[PDB]
Amino acid sequence: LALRAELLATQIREPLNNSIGVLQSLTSIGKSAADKEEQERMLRSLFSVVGGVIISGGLWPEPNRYDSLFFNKAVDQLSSWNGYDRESWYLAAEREAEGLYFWSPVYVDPYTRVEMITVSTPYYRNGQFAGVATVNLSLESLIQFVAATAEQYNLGVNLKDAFGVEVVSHNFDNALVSYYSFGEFNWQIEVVNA
Repeated sequence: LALRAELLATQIREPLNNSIGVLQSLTSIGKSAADKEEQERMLRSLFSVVGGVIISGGLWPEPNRYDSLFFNKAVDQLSSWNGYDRESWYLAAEREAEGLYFWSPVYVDPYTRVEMITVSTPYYRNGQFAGVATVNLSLESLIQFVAATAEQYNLGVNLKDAFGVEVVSHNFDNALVSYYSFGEFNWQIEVVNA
């Protein structure tokens, strides 16, 4: 249960760290001093990754009016938002040190209509704040992945955000439990044998 929970956290940190990887690619594109055209070309490619936990995401430059490059995977570039400058995820990252990542709570996107978590980071150009990159992670994609991984280790699992919020619950009585906090983000798993 101990080592088995450690190997589960390892296998669950893969899509999360790869969410950071994509987000770092978004930041580089925002810092690239690129015209909107080429940017659309590259952002469609980056999201063209097959499957995964990411459902949508894009770039959100400082207003002044609005020029957000948002994309969703159903890939179709979205139109609305153009404001996003007053959105929780936007503000948490506005004019923050480049390289910091902010995980939002679980919420329902009004536009795309998906239960998700929004990780946000700022990108800079010429030592000036330029915008915010975001990556939206589908809760259903994260749930099926964690459920299939734990069940393959013959375990029940309860993963929680740093918010201590029940993100997923799978097969979780006199029983032993293992609490494993992992990652720069303060997520934890509660694991039993199933």
